[PDB]
Amino acid sequence: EYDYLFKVVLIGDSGVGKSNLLSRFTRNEFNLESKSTIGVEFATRSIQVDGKTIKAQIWDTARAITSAYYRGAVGALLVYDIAKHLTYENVERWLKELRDHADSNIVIMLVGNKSDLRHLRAVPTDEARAFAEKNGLSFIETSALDSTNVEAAFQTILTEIY
Amino acid sequence: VTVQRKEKDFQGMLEYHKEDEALLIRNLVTDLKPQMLSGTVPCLPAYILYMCIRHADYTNDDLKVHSLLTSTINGIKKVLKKHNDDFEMTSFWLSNTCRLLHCLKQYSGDEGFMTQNTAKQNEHCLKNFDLTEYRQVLSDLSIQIYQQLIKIAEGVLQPMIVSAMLENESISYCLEAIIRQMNAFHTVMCDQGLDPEIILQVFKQLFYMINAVTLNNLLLRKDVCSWSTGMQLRYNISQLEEWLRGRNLHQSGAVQTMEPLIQAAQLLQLKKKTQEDAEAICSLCTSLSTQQIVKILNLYTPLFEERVTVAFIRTIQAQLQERNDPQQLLLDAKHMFPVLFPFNPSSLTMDSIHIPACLNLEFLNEV
Ligand SMILES: Nc1nc2c(ncn2[C@@H]2O[C@H](COP(=O)(O)OP(=O)(O)O)[C@@H](O)[C@H]2O)c(=O)[nH]1
Ligand SMILES: [Mg+2]
Repeated sequence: EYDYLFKVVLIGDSGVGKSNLLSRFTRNEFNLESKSTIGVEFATRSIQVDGKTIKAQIWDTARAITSAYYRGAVGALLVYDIAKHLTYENVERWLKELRDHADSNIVIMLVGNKSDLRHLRAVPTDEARAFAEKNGLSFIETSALDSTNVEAAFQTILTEIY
Repeated sequence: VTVQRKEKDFQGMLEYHKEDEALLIRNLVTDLKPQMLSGTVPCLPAYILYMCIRHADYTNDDLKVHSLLTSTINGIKKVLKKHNDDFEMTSFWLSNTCRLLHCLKQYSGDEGFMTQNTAKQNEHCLKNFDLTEYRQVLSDLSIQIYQQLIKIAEGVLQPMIVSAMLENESISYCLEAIIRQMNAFHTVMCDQGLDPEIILQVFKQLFYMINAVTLNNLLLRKDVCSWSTGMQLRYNISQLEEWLRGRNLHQSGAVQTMEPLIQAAQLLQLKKKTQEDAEAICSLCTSLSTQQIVKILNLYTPLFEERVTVAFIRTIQAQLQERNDPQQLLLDAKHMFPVLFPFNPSSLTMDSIHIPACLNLEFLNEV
């Protein structure tokens, strides 16, 4: 039913909105009531790229497992919460975990989520943009809650994989 | 010197002379292949049948009513028995039987069923006969046809489940093969105008089966329990859950019946060593019995990776001791939820319905 299938993975501190980013992209739903991710969770969606039908297979998460999680992944969304500076400091660690287990050729996108929380902002866009440029990461600010840029995020990262 | 007849326009009744009742049943029930109604509205046979019943009621022929219904019911049963493997036919007749029952309620004359009728529909109600008891019979028959439907469907899926849910690695039958089959089921039930509430409950039932069969298989196989199969398993379930959303069946309750199998898939992935890991498992696995949780842990086989200790398993058994879990290890894969058949009055009007020529009922006279 599709022509290419791309494994794409979600990573970042708990509570930054990976699961809602997944549920907003794949089924256009969002919950204020945080439901725990347990083990690895999945969701897919067929997206159009060129004249090609790509099945975005998005992985989500709460040691051997850690390698099965990154192995094969051709894309990743590295997510933090623009309202919680700690989740952004941790991005360096998640970057190291990624580069240890994934293919060098993986396309990586830094994602500052919860951009609707403008009045609570803890991580200025410019700093995060700089960090991404420095480490060769694509960058974007999303809100799973009001949906701003969620479509563009996955669309963008899937388009850079080809 | 002769009782003449009053002239009037078609009133939506069908008349046959008592001699042709056998033929009616043959051309309208026994020999009626579903595909012969390719391009008409659904459940035409139901409507036709009620038009014949109206006319029996109109002429106060209480013998012709009893004979017509009794002969139809026996006809349907005879068809469903000869075609006890045929999912199309079973679904066809479950649809017509229900719609017939809908017509007997909507046009019963009892105010309670007629709150949604148009002025022109209220005209077409039964005048003389209260057929409550025949409705009760038709209602029973529909339970039976429903049960034959689930049988046929489960009978087709059962051999596919284990290979499709566990064995095949996507991240002999593949999960796609199960989806193509359920698609076909959904498409038959739709094209034949089976009540959506019934389509829902049918898929709720099929999914409870997939749950029970897969989980039982996990609980009897040591080789197949590991985190890797937990992952494939979870992905496969999430693929089934997305199928449901795609056909608008996500409110059937199907998802909820898979909760045990989902928790078994999560259990397979969870850490299982520290006191912390044991508190989590008991918090999570609310839909698995103590024995089942314990069973999956004893069967847990790693791929660099350790096995589940005896002290760990005894630590779990102690926490779950407070709750009284069932003595049966396995789920009843053949458990059957009792179905609720709704009442769904239509807006079709008896006087606008005409039999297509392909049905061979020229001997029916439009009154
Ligand atoms: N305000 C706001 N809250 C969000 C957004 N995305 C997720 N959340 C909230 O953050 C909490 C954790 O979300 P979740 O997706 O479960 O985080 P995860 O652990 O990374 O998957 C939940 O209460 C959500 O309501 C967003 O864009 N804006
Ligand atoms: Mg989550």
